[PDB]
Amino acid sequence: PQITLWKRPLVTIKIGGQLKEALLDTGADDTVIEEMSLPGRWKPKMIGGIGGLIKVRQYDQIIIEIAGHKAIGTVLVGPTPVNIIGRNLLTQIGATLNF
Amino acid sequence: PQITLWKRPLVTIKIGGQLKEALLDTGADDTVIEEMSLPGRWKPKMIGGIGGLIKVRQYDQIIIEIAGHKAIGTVLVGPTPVNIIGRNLLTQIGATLNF
Repeated sequence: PQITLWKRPLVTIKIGGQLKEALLDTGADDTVIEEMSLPGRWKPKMIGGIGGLIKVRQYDQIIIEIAGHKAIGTVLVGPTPVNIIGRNLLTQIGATLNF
Repeated sequence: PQITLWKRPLVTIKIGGQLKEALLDTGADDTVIEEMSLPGRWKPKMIGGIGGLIKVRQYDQIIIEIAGHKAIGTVLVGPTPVNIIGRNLLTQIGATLNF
């Protein structure tokens, strides 16, 4: 699609067979999704969050659909207030900033 | 321009007659720029930062050039580690996310 920025650029994603709302964030290097049911192995990581650090599970090679576009990449799963799609996955769907 | 996201989307901005590097961030509502010389009146605000809150000066009706495109809007000036161009100014230069 072509998304203007008058409102937050929120889209529907599909991950672990579940639909969620997520923010397309060009200022984020990585993707962080709220706690959820996923199968498979993961590695513990900590990242910055509101209030301080948060504990996440790093899942590699996750299939995610972002506004109907399928992508493979790493997803950090933990207690974030906003689902964030960062550049690691925006690059996989060919997303560009245009002006 | 059309900016891909393999690297951070850093561009040159011009503000208060000074060139700076800034991150184009669709996940940011507002624009935050490092401490600098500016003329004019301002209002004190606090926002979230790395480590905790930070103190900023809110300047309204600031002219800023973003990769050669001129925009008018509000800028928060304070001790940020990264200059961030948020949606308040991305909308003014007609920026879209495209995929």
